[PDB]
Amino acid sequence: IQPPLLRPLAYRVLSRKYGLSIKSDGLSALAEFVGTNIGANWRQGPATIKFLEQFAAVWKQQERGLFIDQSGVKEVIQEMKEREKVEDWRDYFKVINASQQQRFSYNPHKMQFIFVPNGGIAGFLPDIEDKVQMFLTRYYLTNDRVMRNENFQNSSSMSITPIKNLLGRDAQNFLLLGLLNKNFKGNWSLEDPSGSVEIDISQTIPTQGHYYVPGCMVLVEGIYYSVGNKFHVTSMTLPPGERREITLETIGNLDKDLKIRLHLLEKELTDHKFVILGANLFLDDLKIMTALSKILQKLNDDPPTLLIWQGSFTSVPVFASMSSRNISSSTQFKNNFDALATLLSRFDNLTENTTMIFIPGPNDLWGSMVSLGASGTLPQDPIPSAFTKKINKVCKNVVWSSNPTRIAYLSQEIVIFRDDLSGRFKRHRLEFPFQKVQETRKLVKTILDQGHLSPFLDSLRPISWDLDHTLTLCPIPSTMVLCDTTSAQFDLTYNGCKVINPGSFIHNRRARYMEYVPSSKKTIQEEIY
Amino acid sequence: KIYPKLHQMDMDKVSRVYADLRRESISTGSFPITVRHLESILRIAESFAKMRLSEFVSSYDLDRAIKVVVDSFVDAQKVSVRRQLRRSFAIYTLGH
Amino acid sequence: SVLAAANPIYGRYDDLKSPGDNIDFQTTILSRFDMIFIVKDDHNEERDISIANHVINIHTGNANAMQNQQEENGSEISIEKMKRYITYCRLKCAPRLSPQAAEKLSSNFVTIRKQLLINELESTERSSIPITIRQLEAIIRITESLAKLELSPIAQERHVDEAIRLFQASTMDAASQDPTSLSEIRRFEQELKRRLPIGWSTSYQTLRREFVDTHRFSQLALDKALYALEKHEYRSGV
Amino acid sequence: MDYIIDVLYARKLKKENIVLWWNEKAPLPDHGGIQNDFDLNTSWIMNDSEFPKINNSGVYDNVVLDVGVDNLTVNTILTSALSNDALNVLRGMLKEWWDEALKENSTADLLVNSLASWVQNPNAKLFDGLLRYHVHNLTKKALLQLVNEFSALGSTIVYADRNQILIKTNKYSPENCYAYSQYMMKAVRTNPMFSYLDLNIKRYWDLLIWMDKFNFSGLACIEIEEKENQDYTAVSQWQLKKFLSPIYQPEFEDWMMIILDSMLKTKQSYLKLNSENSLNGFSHLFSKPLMKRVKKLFKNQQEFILDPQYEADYVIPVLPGSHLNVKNPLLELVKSLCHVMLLSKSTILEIRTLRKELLKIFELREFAKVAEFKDPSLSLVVPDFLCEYCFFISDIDFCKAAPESIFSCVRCHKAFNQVLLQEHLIQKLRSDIESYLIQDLRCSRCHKVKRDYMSAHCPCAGAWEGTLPRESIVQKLNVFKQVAKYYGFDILLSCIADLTI
Amino acid sequence: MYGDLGNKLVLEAKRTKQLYARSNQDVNLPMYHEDIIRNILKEVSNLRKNTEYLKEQQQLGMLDDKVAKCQYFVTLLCMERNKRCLLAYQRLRTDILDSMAWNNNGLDQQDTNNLSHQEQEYLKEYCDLITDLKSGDLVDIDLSGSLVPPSDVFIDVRVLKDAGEIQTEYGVFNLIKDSQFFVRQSDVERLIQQGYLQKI
Ligand SMILES: [Zn+2]
Ligand SMILES: [Zn+2]
Repeated sequence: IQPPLLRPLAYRVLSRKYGLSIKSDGLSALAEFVGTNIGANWRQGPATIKFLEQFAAVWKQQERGLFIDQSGVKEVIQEMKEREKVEDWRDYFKVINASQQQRFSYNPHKMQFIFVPNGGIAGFLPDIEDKVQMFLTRYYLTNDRVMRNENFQNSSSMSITPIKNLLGRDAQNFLLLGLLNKNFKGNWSLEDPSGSVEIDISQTIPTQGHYYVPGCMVLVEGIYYSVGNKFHVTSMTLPPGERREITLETIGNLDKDLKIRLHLLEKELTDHKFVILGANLFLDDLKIMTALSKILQKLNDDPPTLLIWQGSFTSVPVFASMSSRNISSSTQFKNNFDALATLLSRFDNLTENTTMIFIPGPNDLWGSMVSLGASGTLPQDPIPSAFTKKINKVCKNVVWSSNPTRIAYLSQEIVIFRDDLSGRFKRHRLEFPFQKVQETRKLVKTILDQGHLSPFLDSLRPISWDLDHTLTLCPIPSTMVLCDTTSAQFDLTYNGCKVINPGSFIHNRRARYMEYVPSSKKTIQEEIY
Repeated sequence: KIYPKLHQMDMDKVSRVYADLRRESISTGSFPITVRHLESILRIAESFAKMRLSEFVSSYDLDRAIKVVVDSFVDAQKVSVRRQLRRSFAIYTLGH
Repeated sequence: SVLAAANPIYGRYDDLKSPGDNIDFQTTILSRFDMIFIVKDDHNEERDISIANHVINIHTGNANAMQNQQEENGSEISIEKMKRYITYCRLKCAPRLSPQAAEKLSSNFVTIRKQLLINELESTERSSIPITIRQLEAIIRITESLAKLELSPIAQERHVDEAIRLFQASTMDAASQDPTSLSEIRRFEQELKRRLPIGWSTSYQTLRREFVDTHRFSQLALDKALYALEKHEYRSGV
Repeated sequence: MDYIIDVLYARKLKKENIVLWWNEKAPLPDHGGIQNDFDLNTSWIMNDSEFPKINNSGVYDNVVLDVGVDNLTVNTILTSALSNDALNVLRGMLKEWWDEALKENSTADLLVNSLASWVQNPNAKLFDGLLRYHVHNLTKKALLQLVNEFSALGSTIVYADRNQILIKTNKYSPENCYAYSQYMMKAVRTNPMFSYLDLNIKRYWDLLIWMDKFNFSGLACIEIEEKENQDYTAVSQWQLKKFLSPIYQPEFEDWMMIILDSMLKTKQSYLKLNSENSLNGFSHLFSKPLMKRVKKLFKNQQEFILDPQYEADYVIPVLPGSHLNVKNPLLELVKSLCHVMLLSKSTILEIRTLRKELLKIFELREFAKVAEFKDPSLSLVVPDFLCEYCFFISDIDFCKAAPESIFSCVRCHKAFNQVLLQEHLIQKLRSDIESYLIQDLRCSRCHKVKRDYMSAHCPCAGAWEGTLPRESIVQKLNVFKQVAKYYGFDILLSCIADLTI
Repeated sequence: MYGDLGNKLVLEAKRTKQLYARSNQDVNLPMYHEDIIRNILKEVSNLRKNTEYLKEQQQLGMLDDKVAKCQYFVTLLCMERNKRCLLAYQRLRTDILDSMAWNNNGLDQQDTNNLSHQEQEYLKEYCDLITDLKSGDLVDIDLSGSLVPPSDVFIDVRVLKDAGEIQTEYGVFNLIKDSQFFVRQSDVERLIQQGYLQKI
C-alpha cells in the first residue's frame, strides 16, 4: 500500500540510521505492513525504528529489503509486540542422555576448549582422533586438576617431572603423574603423553583413602634407577580431586545471580522426592511384580519428582535364539516392557506430573547381545524405541535414557549411572608389598578425586571415544547417583559433593527404594516386604 | 612445421601399462621400470606422431608406440620370464 | 645449504643391503653434513597409476594448463614472489627462532636423545661404524633443524620438529636397522617363525612359559624378536 | 534337547575331578567367579565364526560338485580325537555318542546331531565361547586338510563352501572317468583316519561356468554318468541376471544358452580331435553371432531409448547387491557377458578381441576403467546360521540369496523365522560396531600395532593408519535399510532407528 | 626480568601497532596474547606473595626497614612497572577497538576469537555509546561521517556486484552488474560502505 510515499520515510528510518540497503521488494513489504496499520502511518516511524533495532540485534545482515526474510523479521516483531502488550521448575531438571551433554576438551590456551558431541548415524561412530583424545583428555583433565591442587598445596607444591625427563638421571627423585597399566614386559607401567615408565610396585605405600586399579592416574614420588629402568616409587597417591565450586571458580563463569536465584527457589521448593527403586529390577518374577505394585501404590500417595528405573529389567539375559522356542526372547523382553505401564497409569496420582527414568543393564538387550550376562561398552545402549512403544503412550512420564544419564538441575547437578564398579574395584584392588563403610568411603574418594566416572582401561570395558567427555567427571556434580548391586547401599558426601548408592532393589528379602529431598540434602530408604 | 600434440590421449591405457610394468622388475632377468621409462613411452608416441607427420597425435599411432616400447621391454627380459611376460602383455599386444 | 645428489649404490637405494655397501660416501661425511634422506621403491601400482595420470596431465598441454592454473591460484602463487617472500622471511628468520621452543624443547630434546639411546639399543654389536656417529649428527641435527624450520613461517617450531626428527630417525633406521640392513632382521624373524606354527605353543602362553615368562629373553632378545616380527606380522580400510 | 545335552555333560563332568560350569541364571559359561570379564579375546572368540570360502571362477572341461559333506562339525571333533581337559571330556562324550549314534535308537542320533548346535547355541547353557571358537577353528583345519588331500589328486578345487565342495578334474577324460572318479574318491576318502564325511559323489558338471553360488551353468548332474547323454538342463540362478532390466534379462539368458551350446559343441569337437582349446575354438565360433547381435541390439537401443513405454522396462531393478551406475544398461549387459566369459583363461585374448569389437560398436577406449565391470555383490551374511529342525550349519547370505532361500534352508523344508533372522543380522552388525570401537591402530611406516595407550603418533616416523573405518560400515547400514524396505524386519527397523540416533 | 616478560609483551604490542599503522586500511585485530598476560598474572600474584613474605618477613626478623622496607619498595617498583606495561598494552588494544568500531559499525577482524570477552562487551557497549551519540541530538550529521571533504554530489558509479534493486530516498536504483549511475553522493557513499559500488 503506497510504496513510494514510504520510500523516503523508510530511507530515513533505515539507511540514514545504519547505512542499510533496502530492496524495492522489502519496501513493498513495509507498504503492506502500513496497510495492515489501519490508522495513518505516523507512529510507524517509531515502530519501524524498533523494527530496525530488532533486525540489527538479531539478523546482523545487509539487504534488509527482502520481504522473505524481512517477512520473518516482521513476524518476530509482531511476536515481540504481542509480548509487549501482555506485559520456573519444569524448564530445569531436564533429562539428558549420554550423548546430549556438550563435549568438552582440554586446551592449555583455553582451560576447557568447547567441543560438540556426536544424533547422527554417521556422527555417533567415534574416530581415530577420538581414540587418541579420550586417553589424552583423561590425562589432560588429570594434569590440570593436579596442577591446581598442587598450587593449593604449597605458589605450588612439588611438580610432576616429564616421563622423558626422568630417565636422564638415575638416582634422582621425582614427582610423576600418569596412567597405570600393565606393561607387555610384565611390569606395571605408568604412561603419559610424553611416554611410559614401568613402576616398581615394591617399596610403594598406597594412599589408604583411595582405591587403586589399573587404568588410573596417580601422583607418585620415588627414584627411577635408570640402570634398572623401573621407577622405584616410594609413596603413591591418587591425584587429588577438586570441588565443583572450586573447579568452576578456577575455570571462571560458564554455563552467579542466576545460580543463587535458582538456589533460593530450590530452598523454597519442598518435598521434591527423588525415588530410586534399586539395582536389577526384574519384570519376570510375579513376587517381584507384586512388590513393585505395592511400591507403586506407596508412591501414589506422593508422586516423586524423580523416579529411576535400573538396569537388567529382565531377570535373565535376552538375546538372539536360533533355537527359537516358537517365541523370541526379544518378544518376552518387549512384553515385559509393555507390562506394568497400565499399573503405572492405573494409579491416578502416579504418572501425573511425574517422570520415570530408565537405565539400561547387562541383562537388557543391546547390552546382552554384546554380552549376555556382562555389560558391553561403558556408555550402555538404551533399549530400542520399538520396545518403548505403548508404554510411552500409556505412561507419558517414562523416559528412556542411556546408563550415563544426567539431570541438569537448577540449583545442583545429578549424574545417574548403574554398574557394579565396586566388584570391579575389589577384583582389581592392587596389593603393595612395600569395614564396608570404610571401603565405600575409599571408593567415593577414588571416584571423586580421580576425576573419571569409571577410571578403567578401555580394553577392560569399551568406552565411547567421542563420548569420553561424559565418562570423565568434568562437572563433578553436587549429587551423583551410582547404583551398585554388589556394593553396600549408602549415601555419602565428599569434597562438597554428595554420593548416593541406591544398591539392589531388594537387599536380602525386602523391597526398598530411596527417597531424597534436594532441599533437605538427605536420603531416606523405606522397606517393603 | 610438424608438431603433433597429445590433445587426445588414453590415460588409463598407459596406467594399466605401467601397472603391468610393475611387479616384473622383481624378475632377475628384468631391469627396474621407472617414471622416466613412462616419459620415454610418451616421447616415443610423440616420435611416432611426428613420423605420421600429422600436426595432431593419433591415439592408435600412440598405441603402436606403446607396442614398440613394450616389445623392447619384453626383449630386454630373460627368455624364461620373457614368454610369461609376453603372454601377460598379449592383452596389450593385439591392440598394437 | 648443499643439496646432495647420490644414487647410493648400483643406482637404486638398496635399502635391503648393508649401509656400508649402500652408502658409498663415508659415514663421517654423512654426519658432518648432518642430513640423511632416502628415496625407495614406491611400488603401489594404484599409486603408480595415479602418478602416471599426473605425469601425463602435466605432459599434455591441454591438461598441463589446468593443473598449472589450479596450482597458481591457490598454491604455486607466482614462484618468483615466493622467492621474494622467502628472502623477506629469512630476514624474518634471524630476529627470533625459539620463543615458543624453550619450554617444550627442554623436554623433547632430551627425549630425542633418549630415542637415540634406544636406537643404539636396537643396534647392539655397534652395528659397525656407520651407526655410531649417527646419534651425534642427530643431536646436532635437532639444534640446526629447529632453526632450519625457523619456527615454521611463524612460531611453530617444536610441534613439527618432533615429527621431522621422527622422520629422520626412521630414515636412518631403514639403513641403521642392521649393518644387509632389513634383510638380516628379516632372516631373524624367519628363523623365529620356523618354530611358531609347528611348535612354540600359541597365544602368548608360550611367551609366558619359556625362559621363565621370557623375562631374561624379554628385555633384549624378545624385543629384537618382535621388532623383526612386526613388519611381516577399524580406522582406514572399510 | 540341548538342555538334555547340558544335564548329560554335567553328569559326565561330575564323574571327573573337575566340576561343571553350568549356570542357569546366566546362559554364558560360568568359569571361575567373574563369568563377565570383557577383553579383546572375549569378543575374538564369539566373532569371526564364519566358514571361510574358497572360490576360483572359471570354466573347466570336467567339473564335479562332489559329495557335499554335511554336519562337518561333529565329524571334525570326532576326527580330532583321531582347555585340553574339557576338550578330552567332550571328545570322550562324543565318541560315546557316536557309538550310540550307530545301530541304536533314533534319540541317540538326534542328540548327536544337536550336540553341534549346543556347542554353538548361546541359549543352551554349558555353552563356551572358547568351545565354539575352537570348534570353528577345528573345522577350518578340517577344510584345510581336505584341500590338501584334494591337492594330491590331479584335480583343482575351484570352489569351497564347507557344505558342498567343488572340484574339477584337469584331464579331458570321457564317461569312464566318472566311474574312475568314483573309484579315486573312494581311494581318497579311505586314506585318512576319518569315517564321518559324506560319501556318494554327486552333481557332476560336464560343463560349469562358475561365477559364485548363484551364477553358474552346471550340466548333467548326478546320473548314470554318460557325459551329457541324459543332459540335465543347466541350473542357473543368476543373481546378477535377476539384477538386470526385466527386458534385457531374457536376451542375456538366451545368449548364455547360445554360448553354452557353442562351447558344448566345441567340446565334443575337441574330444573327437583328442579321441582349454575347446573354449578357444568356441570363442572364434561365437564371435561373429555375438558381434552381429551386439550392434543390432545397440542399433535398436538407439531408437529404443527415450521411449516412456520402453524406459519403464529398461530401468534396472533396484537390488541390494549392486550400486553401479546405469551406464546404458545394454552396455551393462555386454559388460556382464564379458565378465562371465573372462573365466576361461585361454580365451581371454579372444575376449579382448570381442571387447575391442564392441568398443568399435559403441565408441569407447580400447582399455577403460569405465569399460571395466566391477560388479558389486554387497553380500550380507550371518556366520554359521542353523535351522533347528534340520540342525544344518551354513552361512546365510541375505542379499545374494533368493527371497525364499533365506526363508527356507536347502536341507530341510523348514523355513527360518523372521525374528531370528533379524536378531542374527543385527547381532553381526552391532558386533562389528563394537569391534570398530575396540580396534588397535597400525602404523604407517613401521606398521607396528598400538601397544601404547598414550601414543599421539607412532614412535615410528609414520602415523597410525588403521584398518576398517566407519564409512563403509555406514554404507552397509544403508544396505541394511534397503533390505528393510525389501523385507519388513521390524526388529531390523528398530535397530536402524536406534543407530540413526 | 619480571618486566622483561612485560617487555616482550610490549614489544609484541608495538609490533602490532606498527603493523596496523603502516597500512592506512583496517588491520584485523591480532589474536589476544593471553598467554603472556596470564604469565604476568602469575608473576604478579607471586610478586604479591613475595610482598606478603616481606611483611611476614619483618614480623619475624627482616625488621631492618632500611633493608626490608627498601626491598618491599623495590618490589613495589617492579609490580608498578608490570602494571604500567599492561595498562599500555590494554590501552593500545582499546584504541584499535575504537578504530575498528568507527570504521565498521560506525561506517556500517569481524571474528571475536582474537579478542577476549571483557573487551568484547567493552567494544559492543562502545558501539552502543556511539549510536547513542548518533541518537537524539546531532542526528542531523553522521557521527561517523566521512572525514574527506565532499568534492561533488553527483557522480557516475558503476555497479561492482549485481545485487538487484536497492531503494534510495526518491529514485529507484537497480544494482545491475557493472552499470553506470550518475546520482547524488549520499547513496553512492553508503553503497561504497557496503562496497557494492566502485570506481567512484
Ligand atoms: Zn532346516
Ligand atoms: Zn611406526
